[PDB]
Amino acid sequence: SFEGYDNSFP
Amino acid sequence: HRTQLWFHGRISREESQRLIGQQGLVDGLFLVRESQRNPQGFVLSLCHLQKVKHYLILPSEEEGRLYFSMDDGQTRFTDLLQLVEFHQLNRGILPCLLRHCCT
Repeated sequence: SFEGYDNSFP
Repeated sequence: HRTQLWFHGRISREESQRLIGQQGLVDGLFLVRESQRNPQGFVLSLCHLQKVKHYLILPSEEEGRLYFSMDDGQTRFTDLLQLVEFHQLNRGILPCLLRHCCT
């Protein structure tokens, strides 16, 4: 949900 | 918040990775720091399977009441302590529990 962070990746 | 052992204040992403690297890349090793890209917010930096992940924590205000969230308000916390304490027992959106504080 945030470019450059791992939140709810992928 | 500032009193907490897992809180490192203003440090960079690279620095968090160096610190977590010092203490052996243990699964669930973590710290919280201020975000460099988003100075109003924080980052939960967490080692999982020897890779360091970074979870953005942003403030929001609902009816004049501040909360913090890592998932656009799906899961909300009054402060960083509540967030950390929840994720020591529940994985939530994280790949693992918060097991060990990076001092």
